[PDB]
Amino acid sequence: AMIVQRVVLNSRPGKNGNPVAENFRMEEVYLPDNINEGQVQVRTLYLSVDPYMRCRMNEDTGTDYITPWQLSQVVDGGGIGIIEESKHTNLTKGDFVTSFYWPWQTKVILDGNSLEKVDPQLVDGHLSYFLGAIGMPGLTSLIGIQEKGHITAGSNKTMVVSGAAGACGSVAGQIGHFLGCSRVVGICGTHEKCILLTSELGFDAAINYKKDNVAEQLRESCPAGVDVYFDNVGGNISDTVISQMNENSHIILCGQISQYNKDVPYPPPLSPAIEAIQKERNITRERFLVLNYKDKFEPGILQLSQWFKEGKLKIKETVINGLENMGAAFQSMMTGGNIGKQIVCISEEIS
Ligand SMILES: NC(=O)c1ccc[n+]([C@@H]2O[C@H](COP(=O)([O-])OP(=O)(O)OC[C@H]3O[C@@H](n4cnc5c(N)ncnc54)[C@H](OP(=O)(O)O)[C@@H]3O)[C@@H](O)[C@H]2O)c1
Repeated sequence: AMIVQRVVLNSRPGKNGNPVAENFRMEEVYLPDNINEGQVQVRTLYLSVDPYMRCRMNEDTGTDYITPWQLSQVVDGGGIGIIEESKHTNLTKGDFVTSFYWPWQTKVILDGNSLEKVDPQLVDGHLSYFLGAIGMPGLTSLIGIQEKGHITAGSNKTMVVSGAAGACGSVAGQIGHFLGCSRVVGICGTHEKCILLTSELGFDAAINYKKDNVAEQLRESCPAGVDVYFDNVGGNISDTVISQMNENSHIILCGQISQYNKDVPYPPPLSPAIEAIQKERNITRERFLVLNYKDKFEPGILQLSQWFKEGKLKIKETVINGLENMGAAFQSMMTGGNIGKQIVCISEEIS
């Protein structure tokens, strides 16, 4: 019985509370010496932390698509690992695999049918990109823009992206330029993030919402108004952006992270004054859930991989090390510690 470390949900912060590292706890358990037919033993390499996990910390998540985590039970989420032993007829030792339901544990015995084999060449060997820009967040940005943005090459539209220096946002602003937007302006929470948006990611301008007059900066950077708003944050920032959105414009409602530590149903309605603007200007604001478009996942991943391999898509991530830091990593991402996709490195043992 090998000793492995795992992370379990130690306490719930409450639907109206703030998540902290201590809501999680790391403990040791013994691993089976026993691998059954159809099972594989995997060594975890990278785990993801993501904003949607904030609702899994609640007793009731709010929807049918995601189940709540249970107290004292191992937590799970997107992960990537290497097969160390296989008794599954279609997986081999050394294969790299992923699952959206990877337990937060150093080594695990899993049913082979619950795993997907990945192709390292799609990410030039950066397996953690499968949890990000060449994964669910990048797919969310691409499909969201393609389905809800209404952008065409040649229309010279202006796109504003909130949460611009995060996983979805950093990819969304780039895709905005790839697909036809002439101006892409990002709103984020730090000066350093602002610098990266314009120096490395091709944004035309960057606004720090903690230090800048957002409305004033939107008037300067979006001189022709806002035609597409890729929204990751909601709250006051979105109210400000919507106030400068043009006739027949579109809000790609990706997420509303500024509201995730509150019991308001998702997506939160707009205040009467802001909703009045939306109605008067015919601004579209529809829900967008990436799981409603799984038939576009394969072509999407290939397109994201191709843009990366062509040297056009810049992939940003922030890494924290060690399973003992999962809770800290989730708390850090929720409060802005990350540039690009937040990842936790569990191990680099691949040989
Ligand atoms: N629709 C879907 O299918 C789908 C799929 C995946 C993700 N999403 C959504 O997309 C958003 C981005 O997800 P992601 O994974 O890319 O995470 P992310 O942007 O990498 O990380 C979350 C970022 O949110 C910002 N933030 C946190 N609290 C905030 C607040 N009160 N106000 C303004 N900004 C705040 C922080 O950056 P700053 O320093 O800039 O504050 C932080 O780094 C989330 O709303 C998520 O729920 C939707």
